Amino acid sequence: AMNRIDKTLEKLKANRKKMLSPYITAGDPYPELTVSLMHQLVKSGADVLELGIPFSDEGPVIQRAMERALAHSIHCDDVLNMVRQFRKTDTETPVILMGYLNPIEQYGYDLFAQQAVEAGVDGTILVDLPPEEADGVSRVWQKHGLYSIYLCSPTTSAERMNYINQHANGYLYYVSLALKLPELKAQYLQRKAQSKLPLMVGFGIKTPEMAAQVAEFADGVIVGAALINEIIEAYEAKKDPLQASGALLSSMRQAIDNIGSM
Repeated sequence: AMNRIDKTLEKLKANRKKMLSPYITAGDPYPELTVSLMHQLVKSGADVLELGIPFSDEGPVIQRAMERALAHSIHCDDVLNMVRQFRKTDTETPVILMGYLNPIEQYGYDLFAQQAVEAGVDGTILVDLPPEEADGVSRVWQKHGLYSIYLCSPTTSAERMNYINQHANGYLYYVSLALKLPELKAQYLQRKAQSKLPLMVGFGIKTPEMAAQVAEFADGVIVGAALINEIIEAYEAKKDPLQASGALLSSMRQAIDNIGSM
């Protein structure tokens, strides 16, 4: 009874590699491109995919991405269908759905949980679900074997970390909301020492160089918006966003893997 996330994290650990996880919004810039983007990212070195559920509610880059997607009336079922299409040729790469609690609740907690797993979703990141309100979701998610990726920060309380260290599976999403790299490193390592699960840095990764500098000490890096910009700028410039996003992620994949060399 193993989740794709745990299997992937094990192979990474055995290969002495760090996780590289890209985020894109489902349906951005148009629906017919999402699955193609998912494959391209995996091809360019993505270990885990984060797929955003569009919702109107957070940085301006992600906000505009969700607005673009919502113009195509992209909803939960559409996101799940894209995962199914993806799973027709990719059954290995873990897929994480990222989004807000409201669309899932309107869909129905239990109905969404089983549909997500059936579609091939391995876990969720609920950005507006604090641990104090996650009891109900945690129980339903556990029934269908859906992982809950919890967030934590430099200020995450001791009681929260206790709750997180028990109910969280897979990995933790590290956030920290004029921050420089040395200060980040110190704060990250402090939090990592208090976490059972591996701690993935999920902000501020814009370039291959930065990705490599963070991966020096971090368990993994999450690309939060850099790929969104790369895709939409290539699209606006009448260029190919598949090549653009791939080239950016490949550059990060290579920079991360080149750690330890001379």
